[PDB]
Amino acid sequence: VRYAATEIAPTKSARARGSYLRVSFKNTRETAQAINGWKLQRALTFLQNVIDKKEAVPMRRYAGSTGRTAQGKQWGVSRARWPVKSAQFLIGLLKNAEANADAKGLDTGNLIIKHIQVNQAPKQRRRTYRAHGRINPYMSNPCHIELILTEAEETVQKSEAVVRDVESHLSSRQRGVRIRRALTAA
RNA sequence: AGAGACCGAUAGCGCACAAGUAGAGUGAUCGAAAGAUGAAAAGCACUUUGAAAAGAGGGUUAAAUAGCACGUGAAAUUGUUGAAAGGGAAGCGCUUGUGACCAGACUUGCGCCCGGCGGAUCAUCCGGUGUUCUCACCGGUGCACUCCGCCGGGCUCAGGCCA
RNA sequence: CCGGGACCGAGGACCGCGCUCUGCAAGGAUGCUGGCGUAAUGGUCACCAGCGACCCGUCUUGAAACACGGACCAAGGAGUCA
RNA sequence: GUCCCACCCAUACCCCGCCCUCAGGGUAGAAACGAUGCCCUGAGGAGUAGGCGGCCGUGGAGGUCAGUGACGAAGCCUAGGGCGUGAGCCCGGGUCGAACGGCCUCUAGUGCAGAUCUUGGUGGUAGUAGCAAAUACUUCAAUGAGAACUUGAAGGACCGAAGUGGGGAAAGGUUCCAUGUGAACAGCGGUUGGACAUGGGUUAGUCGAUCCUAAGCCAUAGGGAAGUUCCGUUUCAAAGGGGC
RNA sequence: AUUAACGAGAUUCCCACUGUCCCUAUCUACUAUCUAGCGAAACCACAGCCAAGGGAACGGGCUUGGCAAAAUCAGCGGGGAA
RNA sequence: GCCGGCCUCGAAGUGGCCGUCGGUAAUUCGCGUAUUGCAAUUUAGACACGCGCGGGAUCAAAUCCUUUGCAGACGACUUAG
Ligand SMILES: [K+]
Ligand SMILES: [K+]
Ligand SMILES: [K+]
Ligand SMILES: [K+]
Ligand SMILES: [K+]
Ligand SMILES: [K+]
Ligand SMILES: [K+]
Ligand SMILES: [K+]
Ligand SMILES: [K+]
Ligand SMILES: [K+]
Ligand SMILES: [K+]
Ligand SMILES: [K+]
Ligand SMILES: [K+]
Ligand SMILES: [K+]
Ligand SMILES: [K+]
Ligand SMILES: [K+]
Ligand SMILES: [K+]
Ligand SMILES: [K+]
Ligand SMILES: [K+]
Ligand SMILES: [K+]
Ligand SMILES: [K+]
Ligand SMILES: [K+]
Ligand SMILES: [K+]
Ligand SMILES: [K+]
Ligand SMILES: [K+]
Ligand SMILES: [Mg+2]
Ligand SMILES: [Mg+2]
Ligand SMILES: [Mg+2]
Ligand SMILES: [Mg+2]
Ligand SMILES: [Mg+2]
Ligand SMILES: [Mg+2]
Ligand SMILES: [Mg+2]
Ligand SMILES: [Mg+2]
Ligand SMILES: [Mg+2]
Ligand SMILES: [Mg+2]
Ligand SMILES: [Mg+2]
Ligand SMILES: [Mg+2]
Ligand SMILES: [Mg+2]
Ligand SMILES: [Mg+2]
Ligand SMILES: [Mg+2]
Ligand SMILES: [Mg+2]
Ligand SMILES: [Mg+2]
Ligand SMILES: [Mg+2]
Ligand SMILES: [Mg+2]
Ligand SMILES: [Mg+2]
Ligand SMILES: [Mg+2]
Ligand SMILES: [Mg+2]
Ligand SMILES: [Mg+2]
Ligand SMILES: [Mg+2]
Ligand SMILES: [Mg+2]
Ligand SMILES: [Mg+2]
Ligand SMILES: [Mg+2]
Ligand SMILES: [Mg+2]
Ligand SMILES: [Mg+2]
Ligand SMILES: [Mg+2]
Ligand SMILES: [Mg+2]
Ligand SMILES: [Mg+2]
Ligand SMILES: [Mg+2]
Ligand SMILES: [Mg+2]
Ligand SMILES: [Mg+2]
Ligand SMILES: [Mg+2]
Ligand SMILES: [Mg+2]
Ligand SMILES: [Mg+2]
Ligand SMILES: [Mg+2]
Ligand SMILES: [Mg+2]
Ligand SMILES: [Mg+2]
Ligand SMILES: [Mg+2]
Ligand SMILES: [Mg+2]
Ligand SMILES: [Mg+2]
Ligand SMILES: [Mg+2]
Ligand SMILES: [Mg+2]
Ligand SMILES: [Mg+2]
Ligand SMILES: [Mg+2]
Ligand SMILES: [Mg+2]
Ligand SMILES: [Mg+2]
Ligand SMILES: [Mg+2]
Ligand SMILES: [Mg+2]
Ligand SMILES: [Mg+2]
Repeated sequence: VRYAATEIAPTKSARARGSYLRVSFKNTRETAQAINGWKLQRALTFLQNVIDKKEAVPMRRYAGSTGRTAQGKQWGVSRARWPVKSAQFLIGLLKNAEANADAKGLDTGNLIIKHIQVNQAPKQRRRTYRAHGRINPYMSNPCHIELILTEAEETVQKSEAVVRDVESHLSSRQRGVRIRRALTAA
């Protein structure tokens, strides 16, 4: 179908997606944002350390009236949590993409999370019961997830010069000064 | 049974659909929401990862930016990427600056002279036909200092923006 | 009667009132010269800077009001017919 | 306190340009004119409630452009352009798939920010308030992708015969039993379920109903009431049953 | 007008008793609090630091001053004429 | 004026002496200047920052984690590894 990047050619990359997944959208957004631009192996290790509560996911946007911990000093922040259920879903998709890379014939030794994105899905409906005979809604917030992996090169050492454009519409008095200084210096 | 300067799915009857239906009330009674894949299902064979739901390849089609959560697909609200600002709100009016991006205008035209090239037939007169009854058209004559077109060289004039 | 500066050039054949009368400053700007011919002049947007700037609708002598309605968006919504 | 110079700036005053409104003139033996046009001259411009004029848009109808269109109509997006004082009009780029427009007349269910307005959809609050009555769970093994709330065994506990036990009446209607299972439901999980799918299950001369009458309700004889119907139950009635 | 017995009926004093008080201290269980899973509602013109002034005679916004530095957690009951 | 050697300077650390080297109309001359076309900033200073060479010098810590209870709602704090 149509991924959101559209500038990555589906020949030198691998991708995976999943839709209508019944997990918290707010928790998954904070988890996906922590692993973005990382290597495939570093990310897989990190997600398991979260499940075992040895490393923490920093909460930046959706962090209203939450708790504090010492495992957040790694990220320079003070509020962090351990979204176990979110990490499980992400690991499943990262494994599927890595499997897709092997079938194509890529080199899984150095792959990079190039694109990762979480969107809101249609909600599901339940009800509560309140005092004085009133009924209120009780809803869940699922999500869509997709990602793309590409190889890393980080190899550019080409810098341009004034060759692209030269002084082209100078005045007659400007041209006179340039020539005189050229003659004097040589 | 035939029609209309009527309405076009929040409209028109409450009902374009298994509608006086599903549902509520002890009962008399109350009473909805809900139309559109494609010309044709040709409704995705096979391989691979996964416990499975599914994903990635590969197929059908004019089109999958039409996959049954299906014509087109707006706003509120949200994700990623890119650009920028932030010492107890922000937004707005007048006027410069910086950065990014951009519409026009201009590229020549008429005339005169000199040379070359090509074609005619320029003025006049005779016949025919129109018409505003004196002005034209067609046929014939004309045949090189006339008429028309192109190219080469020189000259005058007019031409864009800011001073 | 002589100097020094600033802003402006509407009109588009002739005709008029006149004068210092081969002509003119008299019913509204012409003459000469240089640079450049493109993002240079010009335009749109974003942001910083100087000055300015109370929330709309409504009743009321008097509304920014410690007076009432208004969380946001789409579609419907009120002087007609005999 | 009194007197004197110079200087600063209002949308006021003076001069110039342009817009509109009002007033006054010119223009045919027509080489003549959107005569509803064009040329010349002067003055003026605040505004709620309210009055009048001119114009711009929307859905349909008659006429006309011998109008545009699958070589792409309509609709939608666009810190890309041009015109208009303004409501608005026109063009470029993208998406898309079957109809649509200009001009003069005709016609109306014809122009929205408000009405604690109607229907539908969506935010901040916010991963927040909370998920704390009824004393309580622990070890090993097995099943399974996955086990605190599934099964076995072993410990520890509660109900304590006016029971958290064994059976019924009203009410419900398959909730009963076996096998299996993706989603949804069991406000945590779930391999378990009163959930979901496929099959099976209720046997009477003796237990009930059926028979009798109670409080009561309604037919028949009759009397009211325009009538739907009201009274009346043994009465002011020629009202039955037994044998060969 | 009196009146034995009776009263979850109204009132005054006495004995015993005590954290009602001088004057407050300590302990236990469940919360709150942190984590995994699940997950609402009221309300909302726009917002949210002050002193004085004038003003519809008690300003978050106006005028003149004081000042003024990211993003945040547990409590609190002055104001928001909540 | 750049360097080097001696002294000196504490309010937010400065000045002086000496030496080598380089430049230098107080007087008077000889060659060069044009064409930037009759104006168009006189692109010229000082500090910061970046980049590229060539030489020297150097081989460190903090957080998570486990632990303590002189501390504590959670972070944080006093300790040990
Ligand atoms: K908290
Ligand atoms: K209806
Ligand atoms: K019913
Ligand atoms: K086609
Ligand atoms: K295709
Ligand atoms: K389509
Ligand atoms: K004028
Ligand atoms: K009112
Ligand atoms: K109000
Ligand atoms: K119309
Ligand atoms: K287009
Ligand atoms: K949650
Ligand atoms: K309990
Ligand atoms: K119990
Ligand atoms: K029987
Ligand atoms: K028998
Ligand atoms: K029976
Ligand atoms: K019977
Ligand atoms: K009886
Ligand atoms: K009767
Ligand atoms: K009593
Ligand atoms: K609390
Ligand atoms: K939690
Ligand atoms: K006051
Ligand atoms: K003001
Ligand atoms: Mg708080
Ligand atoms: Mg709390
Ligand atoms: Mg409740
Ligand atoms: Mg109730
Ligand atoms: Mg919600
Ligand atoms: Mg009909
Ligand atoms: Mg509908
Ligand atoms: Mg309808
Ligand atoms: Mg549809
Ligand atoms: Mg497929
Ligand atoms: Mg298409
Ligand atoms: Mg949808
Ligand atoms: Mg669609
Ligand atoms: Mg949007
Ligand atoms: Mg701003
Ligand atoms: Mg002839
Ligand atoms: Mg002029
Ligand atoms: Mg020139
Ligand atoms: Mg510019
Ligand atoms: Mg002001
Ligand atoms: Mg007040
Ligand atoms: Mg009122
Ligand atoms: Mg209100
Ligand atoms: Mg409609
Ligand atoms: Mg007026
Ligand atoms: Mg209509
Ligand atoms: Mg089109
Ligand atoms: Mg836009
Ligand atoms: Mg079609
Ligand atoms: Mg209407
Ligand atoms: Mg509206
Ligand atoms: Mg209004
Ligand atoms: Mg909580
Ligand atoms: Mg509970
Ligand atoms: Mg509670
Ligand atoms: Mg239990
Ligand atoms: Mg007991
Ligand atoms: Mg006991
Ligand atoms: Mg059972
Ligand atoms: Mg079972
Ligand atoms: Mg549950
Ligand atoms: Mg579950
Ligand atoms: Mg289950
Ligand atoms: Mg069932
Ligand atoms: Mg019996
Ligand atoms: Mg009767
Ligand atoms: Mg009778
Ligand atoms: Mg105050
Ligand atoms: Mg006062
Ligand atoms: Mg206020
Ligand atoms: Mg101020
Ligand atoms: Mg409180
Ligand atoms: Mg208060």
